[PDB]
Amino acid sequence: ASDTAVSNVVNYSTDVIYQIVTDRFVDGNTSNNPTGDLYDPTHTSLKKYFGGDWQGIINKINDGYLTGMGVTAIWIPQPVENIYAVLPDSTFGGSTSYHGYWARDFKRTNPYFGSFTDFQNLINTAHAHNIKVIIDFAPNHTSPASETDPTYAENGRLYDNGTLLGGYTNDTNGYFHHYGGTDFSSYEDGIYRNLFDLADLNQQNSTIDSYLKSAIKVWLDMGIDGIRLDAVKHMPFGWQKNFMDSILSYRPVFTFGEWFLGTNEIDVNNTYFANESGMSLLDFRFSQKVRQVFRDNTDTMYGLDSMIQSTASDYNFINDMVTFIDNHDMDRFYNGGSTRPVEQALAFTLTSRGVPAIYYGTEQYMTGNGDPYNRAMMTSFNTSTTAYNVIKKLAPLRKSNPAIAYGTTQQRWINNDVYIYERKFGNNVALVAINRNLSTSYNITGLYTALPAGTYTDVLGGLLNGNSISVASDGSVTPFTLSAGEVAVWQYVSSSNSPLIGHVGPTMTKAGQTITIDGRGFGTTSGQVLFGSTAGTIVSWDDTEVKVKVPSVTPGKYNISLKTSSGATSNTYNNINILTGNQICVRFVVNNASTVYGENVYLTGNVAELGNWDTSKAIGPMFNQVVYQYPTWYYDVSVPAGTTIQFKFIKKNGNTITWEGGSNHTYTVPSSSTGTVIVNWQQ
Ligand SMILES: OC[C@H]1O[C@H](O[C@H]2[C@H](O)[C@@H](O)[C@@H](O)O[C@@H]2CO)[C@H](O)[C@@H](O)[C@@H]1O
Ligand SMILES: [Ca+2]
Ligand SMILES: [Ca+2]
Ligand SMILES: [Cl-]
Repeated sequence: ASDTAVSNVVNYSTDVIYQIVTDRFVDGNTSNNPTGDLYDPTHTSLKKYFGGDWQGIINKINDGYLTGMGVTAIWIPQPVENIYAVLPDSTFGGSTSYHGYWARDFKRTNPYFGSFTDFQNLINTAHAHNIKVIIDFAPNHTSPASETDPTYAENGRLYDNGTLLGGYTNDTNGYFHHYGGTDFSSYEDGIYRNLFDLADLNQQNSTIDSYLKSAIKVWLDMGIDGIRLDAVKHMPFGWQKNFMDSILSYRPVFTFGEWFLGTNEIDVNNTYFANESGMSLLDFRFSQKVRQVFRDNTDTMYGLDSMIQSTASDYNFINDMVTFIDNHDMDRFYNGGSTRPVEQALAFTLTSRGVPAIYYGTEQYMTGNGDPYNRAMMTSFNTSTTAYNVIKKLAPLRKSNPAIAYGTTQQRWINNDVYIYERKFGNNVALVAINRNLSTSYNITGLYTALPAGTYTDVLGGLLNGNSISVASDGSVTPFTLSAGEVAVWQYVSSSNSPLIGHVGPTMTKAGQTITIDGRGFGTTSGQVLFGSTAGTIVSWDDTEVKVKVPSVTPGKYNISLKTSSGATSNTYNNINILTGNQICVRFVVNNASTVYGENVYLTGNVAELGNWDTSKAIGPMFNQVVYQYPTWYYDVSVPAGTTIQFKFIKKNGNTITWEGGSNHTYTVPSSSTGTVIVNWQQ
């Protein structure tokens, strides 16, 4: 199988995701609809179940609507059993779990979407049509609850395949956090306090950790191809790294977290998470900038290019960034007026780096500002819209042109309104020109490109007013007019390739596990794959994909390279993390650690998971407000099972590091369950 095959579930860079809100798409079976106040057959009361289901999605796969658009993956809401209560709502009458994010049992289906057999039908129908299936999964919480009013909603009650574990009130088992609600003011505040009124799960509780691991395996065994993890800024990094290892050790799939960022928001924790968790991220930096530039007129093409360069610098795995222009929590991209801006934002996303996701109905110019107005019933299946055909023409290029799936991005021409950028992967090239100005054209002189000499036609065939260009041997492009609102795409795909790695997945692995290396020019005869300088054991070898067993190198990060059977060496794909063993989430606690203003406590120790005594990569700054209070500090950390670790705490600020004195602390990590280790600061 090639890199582009539907069965390659650790690489989505050649795919285009269509994000479906199941309840609001197609009602394929009326008999599974809720009855009573849960259900609105008129599709007008925007927080009720409208009846959209998995059979409905199946229908739109079988009848060619999605495939005719070039969709190759779908992302659906959390498939698990949700609460049945209808919550009072002063605007909408009642509020329901139609959206899937209010779980009551992570091991069973939402019967309104379908049974496990319906889910199986969806997976199988999608695969028969070369469509991958991603599920939303929301382990941060169950459902809306009030501790003082257990009659509200279902009091966050959680079941384990029908067996009640407990609820938010009288939580004697400590399955939930009881620290009030978050105000988003700090990382710590957002993790240990409730998101809104949602009953916050205590993943550090061994029963809950084990439960969530078991639950995701139910869905992996149903044949899912990917996971969108909800609210990842609201759970501990350490717990999620531990959770990811459980998934990747069982059957690896592409996983991407939702870490919400606002316009212009900077968050170093978001960077760290993308680089270290073992999962990818929804690209809110990309999305928010695209909205500023094309929708809301608050930045220029210079800002767009600055985002492209900054994200590339910050994120180790830029080809894994899941890009989008809107979603079910944002104002619909189309907002009235010309449809050209949304068409341009689509074209930009579809030809840019990462993994494009398109919110259902974008191709039908659906409008709606704010939740739930942005979640109306799918309006139309008209296949003649300009936007539908923009997607139809551009989506397949991620499969046919490796520059688009894997390539670097270089600015070739820029002003306030014009961005001409180049995607390049070896001798494969795509050149894209966009003029956002709807009234003014620009004269394009001094343009250069890596496209070979010749004349290139617009891949869009003039759909967005594009036209042909001529390129000379020195790369100079003959002057041309970029008309108002124009988008044009020009490309070259080489007939042969030197070995080039475009993707490695998963990025967090360990000895004996298998990783997938995708690209071009590997040849058909087996060669060598190197982890640094150490060879792995080849599982399978093809020109676009090599699978390899991870060798027993010292745990840490490794740069992957490939050598063909004739001895040609590829580029390196950096920062693949090799863990020490299967992971466990351990809460580290240190007492009596006094600090000065601006100084914080960090954890360091003698395994890769603790940075191997590297103080510049010590774990922290640690927390000291919610679970324990200063001068006690704490942090939840993913560490290798059954391993005897040595560790110390350090204090650092902006100049100078203070270590604990005395001998190292030592602790043997549990074999399977979560653990807590508590020590006193040693002078
Ligand atoms: O000619 C090489 C030059 O091309 C581009 O510069 C553009 C510039 O972006 C436009 O704003 C305008 O000034 O025309 C220039 C070409 O004459 C690239 O942006 C630049 O890096 C490159 O050196
Ligand atoms: Ca239905
Ligand atoms: Ca939480
Ligand atoms: Cl940015």
